[PDB]
Amino acid sequence: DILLTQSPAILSVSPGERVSFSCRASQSIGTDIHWYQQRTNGSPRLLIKYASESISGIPSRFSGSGSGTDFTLSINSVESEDIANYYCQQSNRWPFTFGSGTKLEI
Amino acid sequence: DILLTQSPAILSVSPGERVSFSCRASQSIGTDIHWYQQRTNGSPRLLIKYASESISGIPSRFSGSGSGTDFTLSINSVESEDIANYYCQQSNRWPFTFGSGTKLEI
Amino acid sequence: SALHWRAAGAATVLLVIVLLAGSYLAVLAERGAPGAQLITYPRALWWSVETATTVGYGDLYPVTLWGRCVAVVVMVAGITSFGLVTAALATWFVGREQERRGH
Amino acid sequence: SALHWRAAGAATVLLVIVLLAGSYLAVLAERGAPGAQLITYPRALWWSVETATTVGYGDLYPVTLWGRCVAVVVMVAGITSFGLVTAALATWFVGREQERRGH
Amino acid sequence: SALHWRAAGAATVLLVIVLLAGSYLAVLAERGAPGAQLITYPRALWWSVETATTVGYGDLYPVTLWGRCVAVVVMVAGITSFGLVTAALATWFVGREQERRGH
Amino acid sequence: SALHWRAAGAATVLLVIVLLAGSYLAVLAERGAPGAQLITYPRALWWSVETATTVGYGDLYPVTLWGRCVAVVVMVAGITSFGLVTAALATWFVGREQERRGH
Ligand SMILES: CC[As+](CC)(CC)CC
Ligand SMILES: [Co+2]
Ligand SMILES: [Tl+]
Ligand SMILES: [Tl+]
Ligand SMILES: [Tl+]
Ligand SMILES: [Tl+]
Repeated sequence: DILLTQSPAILSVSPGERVSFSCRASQSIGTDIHWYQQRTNGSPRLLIKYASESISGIPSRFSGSGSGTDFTLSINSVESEDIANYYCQQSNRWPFTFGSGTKLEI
Repeated sequence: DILLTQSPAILSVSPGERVSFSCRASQSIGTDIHWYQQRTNGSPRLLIKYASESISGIPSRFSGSGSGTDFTLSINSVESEDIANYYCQQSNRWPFTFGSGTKLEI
Repeated sequence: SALHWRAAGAATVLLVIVLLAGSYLAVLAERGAPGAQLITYPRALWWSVETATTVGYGDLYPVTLWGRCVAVVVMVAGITSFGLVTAALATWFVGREQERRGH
Repeated sequence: SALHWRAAGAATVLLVIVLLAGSYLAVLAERGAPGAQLITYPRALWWSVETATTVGYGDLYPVTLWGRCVAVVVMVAGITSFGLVTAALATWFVGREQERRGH
Repeated sequence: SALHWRAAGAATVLLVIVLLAGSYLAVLAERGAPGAQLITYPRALWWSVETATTVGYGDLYPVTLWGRCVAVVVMVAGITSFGLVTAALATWFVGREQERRGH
Repeated sequence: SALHWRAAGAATVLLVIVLLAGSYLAVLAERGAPGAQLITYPRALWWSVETATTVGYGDLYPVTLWGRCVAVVVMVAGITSFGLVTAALATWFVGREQERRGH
């Protein structure tokens, strides 16, 4: 099954800086990656879909990019409300799999 | 020809624990992996076929999973009668090949 | 009306239905099979058309038994349909040529 | 009866036989060639149909000389069959159109 | 003239146009989709022909919605065209056979 | 004789020639292009047949301009041929059906 690899597990950034979370596939999956956000005590929150398509209701500073095996979620100007865990998810081949997650910290 | 890689060669587990044997292909083979069991002085014994399809006559605690190049045979609650050697076998591309084998030990 | 044209129409409607049920059933059959690629609806409809036109590229294909069944049905629907238009075109041409000759 | 429909039937029966012997002989020919993928019976029957409909995706294909021979026979069987239905459909349509016109 | 041959000609011209606009629109639709392979003009015309003949190998294929739309149009153009020649060939043969028989 | 059957024969002979010159010219065109896979004679003849039947799997395909030209010629030869048999089969069936009806 597809293995998604989120490194590094933690990301420490100064307020406002540009930040980038990585997600790597065990094999080429096109653009069938999707990004979720989970704040402490909260449910997951679809942020970006198919690697770069934006979701209605999400800050404009959220974006994403990549194809094949290497994918990236970015935030232009970070801020307090962004402190959360970030997971990626693939829908290329069956099972359907998540990334280990990475935590953003300001 | 396809190279099957069973690591680790030995597996030491306490009775009842969940145990997992790994088998890795030199190249993507879908789900054409099959699992055999060989107790000391005994013949091989088909356990699982196409990675996850169960075989009639095998304890329910035997299962399997995986696809492409990484495959796993699992036993939920291990026990004395499970002490054996475990081989995996692929039927994706011709020759037909076995894994080096791994030994379960309680 | 005219039978030949009526069958073409029929065959089109049928085709459109076959390669929708096709997509749906393809996804339904393929999810659950590890590594299966044919598992979302939209792309699986594109697989349907692709397959029915016999142009099968190999970006997507069924891996299970029932996927492949559905597949077989889609293929035959595609061919039958498109052949039944060619037949209908000849029928038409042949009807006309006989007038040109005053038959 | 009627010849055209009788040939279609024939052609179907024949096809079903060709793409079974096909599967069997494909496996028989392909085993022994290192790296050959077309080597179990079930999937090799799915290769047969796939091939006969000319939809050839490339999940499976023969690599040996005799595999490819068998392949060629399956393809032609597939096409001949499906063409011989289209022909039979026109024959039918053309027969009917002449009645509509009172010929 | 003769209708059947006039339609074949038409269909060829049309085809040549469909699988040019095809190439152009394919590139236009596919650029912008990460990983898309169908994005230069020359090879994308080769994709057009390949696709229209239903021989689709899988060296190239559309990945976007509109690429696939364009694709679908090319396929049907290809088939329609080539079927409309087969129809036209029968029309011709059938016309002739009736002379041989003195009909 | 009979025209329709005479054209089928012709078309077969022609096809066999097209998909030999095809193989030869394919190799000739493809060698010299780095990474080209279509470069030995035997397998390149198998590519010819594969291509002419529109079953194109994607184990082999031309990558150069002239390879692809040759390719296009093979495809059309394949289709034309096989269509010209279907046409010839209808012509035949249609001739016969008229006897059954006493026409
Ligand atoms: C062997 C056909 As293909 C892999 C299924 C089509 C994407 C590689 C040309
Ligand atoms: Co008359
Ligand atoms: Tl085809
Ligand atoms: Tl094809
Ligand atoms: Tl293909
Ligand atoms: Tl056809």
